[PDB]
Amino acid sequence: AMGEAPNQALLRILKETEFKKIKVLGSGAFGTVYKGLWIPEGEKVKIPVAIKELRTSPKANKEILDEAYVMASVDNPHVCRLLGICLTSTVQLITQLMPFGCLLDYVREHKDNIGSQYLLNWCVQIAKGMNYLEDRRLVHRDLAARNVLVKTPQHVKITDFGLAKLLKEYHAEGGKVPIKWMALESILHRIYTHQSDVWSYGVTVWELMTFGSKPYDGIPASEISSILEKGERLPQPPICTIDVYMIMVKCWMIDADSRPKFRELIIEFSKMARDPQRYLVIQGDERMHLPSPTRALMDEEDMDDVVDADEYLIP
Ligand SMILES: */C(=C\C(=O)N1CCC[C@]1(C)C#Cc1cnccc1[C@H]1NC2=C(C(=O)NCC2)[C@@H]1Nc1cccc(Cl)c1OC)CN(C)C
Ligand SMILES: [Cl-]
Ligand SMILES: [Cl-]
Repeated sequence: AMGEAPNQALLRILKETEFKKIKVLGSGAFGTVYKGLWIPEGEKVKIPVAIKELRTSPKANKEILDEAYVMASVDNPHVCRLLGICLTSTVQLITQLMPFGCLLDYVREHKDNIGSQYLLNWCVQIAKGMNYLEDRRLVHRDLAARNVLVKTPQHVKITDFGLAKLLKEYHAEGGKVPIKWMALESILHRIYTHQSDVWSYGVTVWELMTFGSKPYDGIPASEISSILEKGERLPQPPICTIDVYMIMVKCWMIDADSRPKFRELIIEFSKMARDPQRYLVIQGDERMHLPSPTRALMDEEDMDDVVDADEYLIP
């Protein structure tokens, strides 16, 4: 009779003249991502930003604006926030720059310097961001270590709302979908719920614990549903104690309602984060230390007025 409550999120249209120092950061199936500085006019601030483009066409602009709709409607420290959009021939999305990139690249590049505390804290933070999306009735549908960004080694956020839907279940209609992160009911019946996102969370945690191994490496996507139906799962990572591996296996149960809830994953990983060497066995753990605020990436002329997007709020 009333469906859902009104979505009073604000969508900010940002002037192209407010952006300086645009440089390409990287490209892929997600499109092209640039870095830059957003200098809102009449305000003495310089905000480091990332700008995404689907690498002009009508269908591309509709898809980027659905992602803008979802991201403008989310406000959580562990979820990427849309700062606004820029209306060039192709619509661009503006968000906070995450200078350490994605967690998939990060764990591969720094695998010898990552301790148990960081890994278990990232699990807590990803579960917090996903629990927030569940409170907002959003099913992400593309949770993976490539879609978790690193603001600092101590603070990660979930990104890429290209497949996200506002749901008891959601039913997809074709398109390319990442099979190796999907729950079995999603591969077979296109059923997507917060509990199918829990399965993707399990795979994401396995990616972190294996320092960026490819799930089911060398196995074609077409053979994954058969492997899962036979009861096969991703193997126990060498650093994982049975306590951590059991949590991953619970995420991959056939019965979606038997899987943990994101709020329970926050609790379990938070208890483990209090004594991280009891739960992850890493050769040379806790001597290693990754960077923290307490910004070389910035040019000297910008340093004084630089403000991170997390400290730039608007009424
Ligand atoms: C991931 C690597 C990775 O993402 N990299 C490494 C090279 C630079 C690039 C492409 C980046 C970035 C970046 C930086 N700051 C903030 C956001 C992003 C950004 N990266 C990705 C995003 C995404 O949506 N999909 C996946 C890659 C992402 N998001 C952005 C960017 C701009 C605006 C918006 Cl609103 C936003 O989020 C929607 C490793 N993978 C290649 C495996
Ligand atoms: Cl993929
Ligand atoms: Cl890869």
